[PDB]
Amino acid sequence: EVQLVETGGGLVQPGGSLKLSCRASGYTFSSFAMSWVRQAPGKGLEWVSLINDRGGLTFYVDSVKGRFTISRDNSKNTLSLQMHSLRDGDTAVYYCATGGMSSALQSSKYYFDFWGQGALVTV
Amino acid sequence: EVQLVETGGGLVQPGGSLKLSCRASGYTFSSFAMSWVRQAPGKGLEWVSLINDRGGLTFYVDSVKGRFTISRDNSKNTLSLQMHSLRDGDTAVYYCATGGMSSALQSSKYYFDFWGQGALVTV
Amino acid sequence: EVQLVETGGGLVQPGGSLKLSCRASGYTFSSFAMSWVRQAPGKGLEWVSLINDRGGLTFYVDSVKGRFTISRDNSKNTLSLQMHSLRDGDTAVYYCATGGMSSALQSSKYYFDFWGQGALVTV
Amino acid sequence: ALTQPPSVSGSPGQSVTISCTGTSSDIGSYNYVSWYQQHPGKAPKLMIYDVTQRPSGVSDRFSGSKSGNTASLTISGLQADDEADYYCSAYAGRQTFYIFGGGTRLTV
Amino acid sequence: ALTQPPSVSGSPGQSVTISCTGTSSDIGSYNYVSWYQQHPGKAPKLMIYDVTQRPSGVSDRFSGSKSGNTASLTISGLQADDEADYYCSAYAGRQTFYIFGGGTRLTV
Amino acid sequence: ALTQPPSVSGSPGQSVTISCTGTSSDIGSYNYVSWYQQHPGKAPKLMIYDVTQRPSGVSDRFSGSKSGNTASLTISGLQADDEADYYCSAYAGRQTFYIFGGGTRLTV
Amino acid sequence: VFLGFLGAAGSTMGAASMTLTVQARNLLSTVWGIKQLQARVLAVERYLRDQQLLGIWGCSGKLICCTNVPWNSSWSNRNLSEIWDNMTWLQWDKEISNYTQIIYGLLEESQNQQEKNEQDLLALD
Amino acid sequence: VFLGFLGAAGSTMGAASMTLTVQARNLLSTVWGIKQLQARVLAVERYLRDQQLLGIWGCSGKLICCTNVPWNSSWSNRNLSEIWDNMTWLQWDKEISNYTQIIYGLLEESQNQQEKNEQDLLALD
Amino acid sequence: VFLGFLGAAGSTMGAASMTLTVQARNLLSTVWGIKQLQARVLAVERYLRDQQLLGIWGCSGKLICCTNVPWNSSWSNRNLSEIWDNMTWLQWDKEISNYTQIIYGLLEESQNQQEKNEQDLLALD
Ligand SMILES: *[C@@H]1O[C@H](CO)[C@@H](O)[C@H](O)[C@H]1NC(C)=O
Ligand SMILES: *[C@@H]1O[C@H](CO)[C@@H](O)[C@H](O)[C@H]1NC(C)=O
Ligand SMILES: *[C@@H]1O[C@H](CO)[C@@H](O)[C@H](O)[C@H]1NC(C)=O
Ligand SMILES: *[C@@H]1O[C@H](CO)[C@@H](O)[C@H](O)[C@H]1NC(C)=O
Ligand SMILES: *[C@@H]1O[C@H](CO)[C@@H](O)[C@H](O)[C@H]1NC(C)=O
Ligand SMILES: *[C@@H]1O[C@H](CO)[C@@H](O)[C@H](O)[C@H]1NC(C)=O
Ligand SMILES: *[C@@H]1O[C@H](CO)[C@@H](O)[C@H](O)[C@H]1NC(C)=O
Ligand SMILES: *[C@@H]1O[C@H](CO)[C@@H](O)[C@H](O)[C@H]1NC(C)=O
Ligand SMILES: *[C@@H]1O[C@H](CO)[C@@H](O)[C@H](O)[C@H]1NC(C)=O
Repeated sequence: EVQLVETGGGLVQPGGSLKLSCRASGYTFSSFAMSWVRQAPGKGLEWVSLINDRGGLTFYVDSVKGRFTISRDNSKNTLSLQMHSLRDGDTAVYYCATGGMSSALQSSKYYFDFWGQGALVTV
Repeated sequence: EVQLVETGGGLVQPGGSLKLSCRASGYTFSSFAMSWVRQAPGKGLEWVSLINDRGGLTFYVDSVKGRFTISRDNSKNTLSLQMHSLRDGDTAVYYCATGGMSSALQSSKYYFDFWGQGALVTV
Repeated sequence: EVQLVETGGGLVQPGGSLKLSCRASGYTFSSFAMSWVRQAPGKGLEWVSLINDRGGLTFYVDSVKGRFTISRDNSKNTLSLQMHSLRDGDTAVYYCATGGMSSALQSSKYYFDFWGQGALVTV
Repeated sequence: ALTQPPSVSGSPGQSVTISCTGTSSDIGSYNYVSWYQQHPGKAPKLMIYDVTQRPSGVSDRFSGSKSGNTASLTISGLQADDEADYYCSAYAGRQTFYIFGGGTRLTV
Repeated sequence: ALTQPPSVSGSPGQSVTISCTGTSSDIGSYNYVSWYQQHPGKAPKLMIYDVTQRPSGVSDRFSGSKSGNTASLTISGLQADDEADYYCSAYAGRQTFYIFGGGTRLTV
Repeated sequence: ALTQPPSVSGSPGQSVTISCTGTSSDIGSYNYVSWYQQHPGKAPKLMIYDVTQRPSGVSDRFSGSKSGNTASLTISGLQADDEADYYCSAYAGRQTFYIFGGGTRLTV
Repeated sequence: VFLGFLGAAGSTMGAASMTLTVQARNLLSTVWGIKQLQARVLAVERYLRDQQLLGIWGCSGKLICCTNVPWNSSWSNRNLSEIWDNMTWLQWDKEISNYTQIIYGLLEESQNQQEKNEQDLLALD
Repeated sequence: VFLGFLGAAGSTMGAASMTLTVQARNLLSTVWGIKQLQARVLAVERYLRDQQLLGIWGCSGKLICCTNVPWNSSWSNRNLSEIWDNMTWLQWDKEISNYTQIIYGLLEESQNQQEKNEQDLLALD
Repeated sequence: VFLGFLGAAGSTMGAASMTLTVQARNLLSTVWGIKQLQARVLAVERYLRDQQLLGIWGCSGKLICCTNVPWNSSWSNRNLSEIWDNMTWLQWDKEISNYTQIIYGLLEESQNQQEKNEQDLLALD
């Protein structure tokens, strides 16, 4: 029932600008937080960004704070990641995932329960 | 008249958990702040922890912030120090001392006026 | 019309205390922020200190935060810089300058529009 | 980040125990430790959350535990499908949020 | 701090373009980039402020621009008076306020 | 931390002056400098607090002073009991509270 | 001003926690003239009492205010979804009516004066 | 108390933004007795309504209060010097009178409840 | 509510600074009906004046509030133990009664509007 479909992967040159996106179907998109987690081709998982259910609390890993920007549209059921000034360490397959935080009116969701297909960014 | 008696010293293994304690007699225990100061066997004094008169403001040296925990019972006239995950640098004779801070309604007490016998912790 | 005249330069010994000053004429001194910018004899410009129009917001470069002190008298149209514990890196020609910040009721002034003659400090 | 064993070896029918030891600020301060299974070629899946809690649709063979600053995932009755890369995650605070460990190959 | 070319060489009548590239937190975050002209022996003078804005009393030959995290000062119709040391400044935030670049000699 | 002389040598009847020089943030910012006497085998005792203030029950021979970022303890009329390890403490702020100096042997 | 008043009284507690300003704006406004003046003065006194209660909890100028008071399962052992996504504030008030004063005394004097004294003593440092 | 009241009503907006306490202190105080009681009660209710408006904007206990609401040039396209060094608050109020409620509704419900929910959810972290 | 009212009026100032909520909760509540309405309205106006004084000092919603105003030994040259452990608030008020307005004018306009303008100008950065 839950399906997250990433789109917008491509081949970028060091210093370029990309806009990853993730589509969702199967649940109430506006009642869950969403995260981006990257896997480099030869290494393990690494958490990149987090956005709350409403879309006004945004958190980033220390490396990508000023460069990356997470955003979500709860009417289009779309999550987006704008990545400016892509360096060489940013090559990885990016997964959009459901979870990471929750509202005060819900239980704690310090985990990722639903993941996406994946989208490879080479730069 | 003022007497502070430390108890609970012993021999611990690296990574163990200990609970030092200090008893007081001769003054109003609830109107003074209390501190723990350690002397390694071959080096000088080092301040470890501080607790206010009431018992709800607790300060720690950068090394021991997450591991050590200071607490005081103003009805039993007892000060305690819980030390989890004791590393090799924590071997020293610990002194419970009176002072370090004061309430807004008293004068400044940025010093230790009364000390204790001492309690050696080897780990 | 605008003229800023620095005074108080001299030869100091490492660890000494000096008091630079800058006089202004030609404008409303109380409606502009003022800055001190230093040029070492063989290197370029470096911003030292900033004070707001009123005189109650003071900002310093990381090196000189605890040592230097900026202050201004809007009745005498004078800006002053007290420099305690002058080290060897503090040798430079100091310029008093107009700008750096502004009040909420004025436009942004993130620049220095008027500079001074200069005052050489050797230490 | 966290430290996880590079590989764990198991035989069918017995049990295996992967581990994830961390500092006192991530695992020893917050009871939020999750385990993920990434099969080769596909995306990760939630196996365990909140140290000991299990999502619906996951067998009881996968079990989680924590002792001090160390977390452990135990897989009983190993099967062919169990072969995968396993990662441990811990919530480390509100400044740094999520720290992952290196993967672990399970060969059955 | 910022990085500025050590020297720029120009001939009378043509144009020259000094540059100032910075990190993403000073030039790529704030549109407050100023250029100063310090003749040999005198004090600096404001030439450009707010990237593209020019003080009164300064000819249109001095022009400013910015692209990404890089700022550029263009001097058209070079003259003898143009010879000077040129410094770029950027507002970097409220913790660290003003970062300057190294000087640049213009030889006409 | 602070720097204190390793040993100070004195003869009976004359005076001796131990010193404690610190950075501008501990001694040059706060007038809270205390001196402690630890006899061999026993626990420390407060000798001086607040730079120049003396606890009750302590002779006037022990005197304290401060100049700039440096504090000084002066012991007049040295006696046998004066032999001890002397430590200087300064209040350094609300983030780091108390910094001690290394001990100092007094031989009379 | 009156539009939307009490319109989330049959909505879930969470859905009703997003319209608090609508109900906060609607709390303030011969022998008949003194009767109506007494009604208006009692409304003013009632608003002032509520704001004083908020202010002695460190909750001034706040429609939602978090505290350092742990919830006791004796007061209510229900799970967060039950309360916020499956109950209304009226039912909640019916459930907790006999526990309100305990919470109000744990907010009144313990938490706020303790916290306030600690801020004073930290401002001393 | 009354000294200086309204004395910056012909001064520039910035010069008049330095005397706000003088005008804030002057807002609070038989058949004739009930008429005067009705006047006093209406003054109290009016002060309470103004303070409630300040409190639902995150502006309690504040005579100057900044917000997260961008200014729209449709409301006024004048430059900062024109407004603060070349206009009085009376002229300003005349200019913006037909835009006040839009600003008050962008402060009332959008900015404050959004910000307040975000502080609650950050306090969760 | 009334329990403990004024019970620390013979206690030391420090001991009496731990019961402020007891006295703060006790400050709010025919021809006889208008006389009592006038009493109630004057109580409301008096509470509002006190809260306005607190709010123009940056002390809203605060029973203890620290400031940036240095104490002058001309006002009182007594030591902290004398004041807080050896005096009552009544004796204190008797001692400082002729200095109260100087302190209130050093809190009213200097400290708060200066601080508030500086926060605005720091929020600009
Ligand atoms: C009433 O309840 C229904 C379903 O129970 C829900 O869809 C609707 O939004 C509710 N309306 C209000 C005004 O609470
Ligand atoms: C909860 O209430 C009970 C009485 O019903 C009491 O005994 C207990 O201490 C309370 N718990 C806490 C944590 O205060
Ligand atoms: C609350 O109210 C009544 C009245 O005291 C009490 O007896 C009852 O147990 C409570 N009711 C509920 C539904 O919790
Ligand atoms: C009135 O205006 C004049 C000049 O326009 C100015 O100097 C003066 O300060 C103003 N006075 C007041 C009270 O606003
Ligand atoms: C400004 O107001 C106009 C209507 O006059 C509106 O269309 C526009 O969206 C507003 N701008 C912003 C930024 O809200
Ligand atoms: C504001 O008020 C009137 C009345 O609605 C409106 O028509 C007019 O355009 C506005 N006036 C000014 C001076 O902006
Ligand atoms: C009254 O004073 C005595 C001693 O002077 C003290 O023990 C007692 O607590 C005081 N009581 C009150 C209510 O202030
Ligand atoms: C204290 O008051 C006196 C008048 O009694 C005054 O001269 C002095 O300036 C005041 N001190 C301060 C620090 O304001
Ligand atoms: C305060 O009050 C009186 C009345 O003005 C004054 O003369 C006297 O000096 C003061 N009293 C005390 C006890 O300080």
